Amino acid sequence: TYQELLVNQNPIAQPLASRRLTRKLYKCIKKAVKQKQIRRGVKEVQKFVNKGEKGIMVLAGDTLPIEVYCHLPVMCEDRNLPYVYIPSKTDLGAAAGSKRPTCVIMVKPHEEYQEAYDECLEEVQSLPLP
Amino acid sequence: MFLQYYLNEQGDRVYTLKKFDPMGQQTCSAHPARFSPDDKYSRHRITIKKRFKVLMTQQPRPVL
Amino acid sequence: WNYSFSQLPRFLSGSWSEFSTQPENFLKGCKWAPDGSCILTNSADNILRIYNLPPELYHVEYAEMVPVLRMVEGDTIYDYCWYSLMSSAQPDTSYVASSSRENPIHIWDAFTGELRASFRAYNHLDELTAAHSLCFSPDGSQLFCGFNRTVRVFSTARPGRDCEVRATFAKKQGQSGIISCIAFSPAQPLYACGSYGRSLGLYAWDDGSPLALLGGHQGGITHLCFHPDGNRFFSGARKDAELLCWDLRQSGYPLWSLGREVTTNQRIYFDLDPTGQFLVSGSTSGAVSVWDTDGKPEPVLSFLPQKDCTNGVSLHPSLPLLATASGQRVFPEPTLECRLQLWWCGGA
Amino acid sequence: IRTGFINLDKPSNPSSHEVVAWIRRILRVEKTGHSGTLDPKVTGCLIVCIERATRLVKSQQSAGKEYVGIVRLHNAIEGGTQLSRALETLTGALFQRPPLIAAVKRQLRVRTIYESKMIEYDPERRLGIFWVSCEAGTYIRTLCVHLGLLLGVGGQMQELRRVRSGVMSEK
Amino acid sequence: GPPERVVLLGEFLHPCEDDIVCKCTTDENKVPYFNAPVYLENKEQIGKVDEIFGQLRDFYFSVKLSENMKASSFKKLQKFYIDPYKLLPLQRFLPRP
Amino acid sequence: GPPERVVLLGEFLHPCEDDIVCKCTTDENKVPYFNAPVYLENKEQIGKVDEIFGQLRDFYFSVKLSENMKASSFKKLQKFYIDPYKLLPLQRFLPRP
Repeated sequence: TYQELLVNQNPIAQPLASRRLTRKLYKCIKKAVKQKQIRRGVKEVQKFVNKGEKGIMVLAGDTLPIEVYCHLPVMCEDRNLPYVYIPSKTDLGAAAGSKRPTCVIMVKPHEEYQEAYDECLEEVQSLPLP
Repeated sequence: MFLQYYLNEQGDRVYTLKKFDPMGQQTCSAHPARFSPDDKYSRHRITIKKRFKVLMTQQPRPVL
Repeated sequence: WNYSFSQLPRFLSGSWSEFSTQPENFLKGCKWAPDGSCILTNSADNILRIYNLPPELYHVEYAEMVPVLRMVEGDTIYDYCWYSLMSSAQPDTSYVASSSRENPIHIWDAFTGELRASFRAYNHLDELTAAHSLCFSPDGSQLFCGFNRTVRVFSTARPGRDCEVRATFAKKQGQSGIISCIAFSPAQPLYACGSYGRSLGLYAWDDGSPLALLGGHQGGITHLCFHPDGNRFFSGARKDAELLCWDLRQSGYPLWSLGREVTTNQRIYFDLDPTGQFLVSGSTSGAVSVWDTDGKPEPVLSFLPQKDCTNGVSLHPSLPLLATASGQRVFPEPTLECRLQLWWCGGA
Repeated sequence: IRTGFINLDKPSNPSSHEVVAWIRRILRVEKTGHSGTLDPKVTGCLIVCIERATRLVKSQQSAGKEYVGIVRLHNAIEGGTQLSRALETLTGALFQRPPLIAAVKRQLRVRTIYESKMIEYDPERRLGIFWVSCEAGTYIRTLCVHLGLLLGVGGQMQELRRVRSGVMSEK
Repeated sequence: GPPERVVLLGEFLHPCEDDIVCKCTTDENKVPYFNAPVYLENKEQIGKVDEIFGQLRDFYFSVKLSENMKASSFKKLQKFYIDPYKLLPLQRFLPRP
Repeated sequence: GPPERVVLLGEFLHPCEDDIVCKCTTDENKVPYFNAPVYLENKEQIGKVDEIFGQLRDFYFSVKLSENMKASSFKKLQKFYIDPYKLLPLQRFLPRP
């Protein structure tokens, strides 16, 4: 199933998360949404990256056109924030308990899922960079 | 909005309402990204469009 | 026969099979015709359905109910209603109003299910705007309908784009937001507009001049009901726990607050008796609550139609019949069927 | 730049005069023109002439346009073939009332539609994609209203995009 | 008031959203005025011309009906009539020589 | 502009102070509108109807001439023509039944 979504990826969607890492990130988002510790829009994520709030920024790799969110990767690299792509925008929205898609989510750290957050954070920073 | 499209084999836009083309790929929105004149992310867009070889200057030059 | 919630309502036939055609279908309320001949139901498939009153009631097991009409809309149905002065004795009165996304206010004939008329609301740019709510006047002459910051008043006799426009918000002052529900006082010459912007507004019928503006609710208001007294009325909202009781006398602040579980952005209906003594309401949990209005409304009963949201509740104007509509929006995960149901609430 | 033009893909929020205003801030030039207005919610091909290219605007404004739009029908029709026939009826030189402006009632006028095509139809939402090639100054919003009258069900233009402005296209 | 005479404007086709669409059949292909009163052959006003659309030599018109009229009343190929002074010649809309 | 057709209004009698007095000879004894354009049979505007006077069934009218016209130009019993829409029926001025 995963390999079918890999057709729909962007030119700029790297580093793409591994199939198991994608699953870890969704489970971390579900816990963060329950705790009220995420940001969802480009409108939102852009605002709190500017303020300097830390978090793992998860991006949808099938977002088109790329102009809507392609500024965000460099905004993270300016502030050394960890970011990663995942196969689809619909699943990223579905992870946050929504029927409508979204192209980006930023997961904030919190005590209730601190171990799961650190497990995701560790693997995100370890990814090979293009 | 409602209008989507996919490219045919000779590079022409084929308009459609459906979210998937006849080969199972996702269709793009027909409309361009919303623009702001107070956009200050020009550096950022050039930076990664250069990185992935998709900046307009790196494409095949048009025949005039 | 008379209403009695000293006992739990006895089950009577409902419909489940036809709603299960589409995946993740759910009902969006139910409404008895004002004569009590039939019941109208909205659903997530955008198909209004009319079910006749069961023959087996007057005639024990009951068969699964089948609708005498299916009248299809092409978009999300925001509101729908019976004609105010309907009687099944007159074909000219038996019809159903219906508003839908980016469409006119359609009038459907309740016997044949044909498109009978269309009222059309345009903005200043001459683009069609859809009504988020509908309400006929108590005379049945006019069709009031709510939009963003405005009510329009079409004359029922002349179907078309012609309408009296009534702004509720003028130079950042008045009732803001989409007007989600209209209701008329049985006794007084007024109507009440609820909005998705938190506030309630009262307005005089003849002029459309504001009588009052009321706060109270912590979410977007979804429904209104006037008591047959004329003085008292009730309101409910989305993602809001309280069903607020009001009074036209001693106005400005709600007299009482009645608790109910509402945890979705849904129009969870509630309805009074014809006599006005009991008040019934649905819930997102599923539990249908009942209060005796005759002081604060006293809790009478709580029962569970199904293990799912009870969005619609409708009380029959003559008989002791409770109708219940079920279902809600299911939310996905990365890689029970909904139903109408009838219930006998008569005494032993 | 002073002798040049841009084949712009207009965004969906601003008016066409706002867009060419933004272009003349960015490029830092005094004059621009724009090959025919697109309405605020319409996108697509907008030839923006810069400075000395503004001498050509009449030739660009008078050129033949092409559009891809969505008509929303207010009731069900038999199928996609019925919409396709109503489009064939509204080919050729048509009557169209120009919209009222500053309470100045402009008279009924004639505009040619060279070709029409029904691309797709969705019976669920009652939505139909159409492609139209037409003369300059044709009102496509008005075309969708007439297409609705001709079918008998009623209609409105849901959406619009201009895919050609004379010599330049989105290709 | 009621005009001295009325000339054939057009014939009834299908209704459309509580006004009536009609095929125009005027002599010399004349075009009606906008908001021109439409009459039946009894010289009773049924409505006013709202829209005019279609090809130059084969055009239609919608009629915004009167207060008392209903779109269900009219039969197929029923004729409608107009005051001949609020017609215009087709030559006006055709291009200048 | 120039009307599609023109109907016989009346015939020239004597001039009077640089406008022309004319005996009205309309079919059905119709009465012209005030300031209704008066034409010659070539559909060229000579002036406008200024006064209407005399008995109901044998009435006259004066014509306020155009910028370029002169009252000396017209001959005796020369006919003048009017756009038939700015005529009215005599019944309007006759008393109510």
